[PDB]
Amino acid sequence: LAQRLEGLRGYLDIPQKETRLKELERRLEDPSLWNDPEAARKVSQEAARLRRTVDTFRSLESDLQGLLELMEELPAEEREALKPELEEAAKKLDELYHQTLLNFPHAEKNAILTIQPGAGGTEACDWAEMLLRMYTRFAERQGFQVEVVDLTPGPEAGIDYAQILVKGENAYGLLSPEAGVHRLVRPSPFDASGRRHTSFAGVEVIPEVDEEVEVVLKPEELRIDVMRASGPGGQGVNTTDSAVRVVHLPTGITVTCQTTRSQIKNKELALKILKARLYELERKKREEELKALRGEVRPIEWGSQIRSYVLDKNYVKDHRTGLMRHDPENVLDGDLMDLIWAGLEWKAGRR
Amino acid sequence: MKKVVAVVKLQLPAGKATPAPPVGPALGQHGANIMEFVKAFNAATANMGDAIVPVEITIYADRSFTFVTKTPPASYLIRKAAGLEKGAHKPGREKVGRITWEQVLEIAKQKMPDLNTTDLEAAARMIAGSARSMGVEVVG
RNA sequence: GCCCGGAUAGCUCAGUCGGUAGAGCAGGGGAUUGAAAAUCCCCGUGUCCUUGGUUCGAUUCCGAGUCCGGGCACCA
RNA sequence: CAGGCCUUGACAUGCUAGGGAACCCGGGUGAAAGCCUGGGGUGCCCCGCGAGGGGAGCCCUAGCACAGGUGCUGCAUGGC
Repeated sequence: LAQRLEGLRGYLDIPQKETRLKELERRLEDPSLWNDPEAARKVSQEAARLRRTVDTFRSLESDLQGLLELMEELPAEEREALKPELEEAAKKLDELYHQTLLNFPHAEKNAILTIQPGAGGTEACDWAEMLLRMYTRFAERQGFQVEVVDLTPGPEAGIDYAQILVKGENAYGLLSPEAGVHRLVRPSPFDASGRRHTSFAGVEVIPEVDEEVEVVLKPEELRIDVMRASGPGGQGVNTTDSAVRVVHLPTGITVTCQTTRSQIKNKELALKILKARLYELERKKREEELKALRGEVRPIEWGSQIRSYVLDKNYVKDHRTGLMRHDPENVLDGDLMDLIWAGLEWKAGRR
Repeated sequence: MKKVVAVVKLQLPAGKATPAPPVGPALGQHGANIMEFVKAFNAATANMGDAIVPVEITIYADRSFTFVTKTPPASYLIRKAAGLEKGAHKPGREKVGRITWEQVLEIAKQKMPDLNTTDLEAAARMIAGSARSMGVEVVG
């Protein structure tokens, strides 16, 4: 039965892109468009994207008719001689899956998971302590490798902050959908009456992109000036061009120095300062280009959940897709492939 | 190869060919049509079999042309003798194929026309240079 | 840039005429409590910054370098 | 759990069709399960000694309504 839904997950993209390839393949056959060196190249990449949209619709209409006509579930001669014919043609059905997973700008490299507790205090940290081992076995079942970059306890019970680094081929694309706030509803163990309580905890995901730390400001964009020193001194402060002004032309920042009585020790001391003030205003942008590059889903409040885990009535609710799984104690072991399959369709389906 | 000032020589696919992917529009840029070389053309491709078909074109500026069919390129006819599909990312001394001595004279019954020599030995030593291009060994 | 002092467990500090590596906190196990903290028992924990030398052998004694904390950069 | 198989299903009732209606005994391939395949032959209601089949236990193939669950919910419940 596991083949009627996946063969249709590329069937809604047919007319949406099929009628579009015609008003694009009909511009190339006229040379009048080639006069644009780039507008005739821009049209030839989408025209070259008629390679994943004119090959699949060819090797996908034979896997739905050559299998659903003589398929008896009663052991026969034309049935188990027809299963090895689609066993590598269903093992190949993953080629249409990875095409909605490998298309992220940076899903290749290892990812970073920050499991931080949220609403519910004492209980809510036990939730993050449970979600931590939940994602731990998951990345240990698929084969990936773990690095616990940070884990820190706290007061009563749970976990304060958990930062882990998981490697392996195409890892970020797998843990990118599990980026939000996961809600839990179960009988509170940290209560005397055992009341039914709810807990919130946040999960952030960010890949490992840039790593080096180098800012060699070659004196190529610097405009150094040498003005006459100001203040005390003697004949030498009047007549020697002591004061120096290093000017950063591509930015507008200007540093000055007059501490000493020499020019070569003051322009060098003004660079030991310009490099410093740059090492904070060139890293402030790697903190401001990365505070809106993560996303937005992080209120942790009551009403911002991506998935709900409840062991009371026993079920898991994916609020993105709408699915309701009934194995919560089973999802808490690492079985996430399926809700990640669906989160990589719901997420990259609106863009 | 024919005449000039308006011609194009391509090596069409096999089975289907009407769109723009292969070279479909390149000939319209230099003058061509859609109703002259698609269905009223595949009369030969339905006969030649499959793979590649080095049939060409000759423009006259009035839907006329000298559709001179040709024999499959020596790049493909060799994938038949050895078996490999591509050849080698870079030829030389290592290659994922093999081709014995008389293996190169098996294609001699294919390529015979316009090669230059009517005989079999004065035209095989030509393909032996093509056995050092894609790579294909010469079992000896 | 000169002169003076330092880096030793994850943290903060002691220490040897050269051959012995130590204290408090953290961390791990157990114990108590219903459960936390506090309290009690039981442990582990290091190229003594790197690079050379003398010596029978250096964490310590000299040479070089890197970083850190200070004092100095005056008269015109 | 991995693997080999069975799907009217191991069992309860009941319906419909020709088989078939107590029934006991071999062979073959497979690790086994199961699938295939070889025989004696069925008292009986009984026009009727009979050709036949009505025939009740009742086994076999096919079809239907169903069977099955140690899957969840012990803050949905009984009972203990």
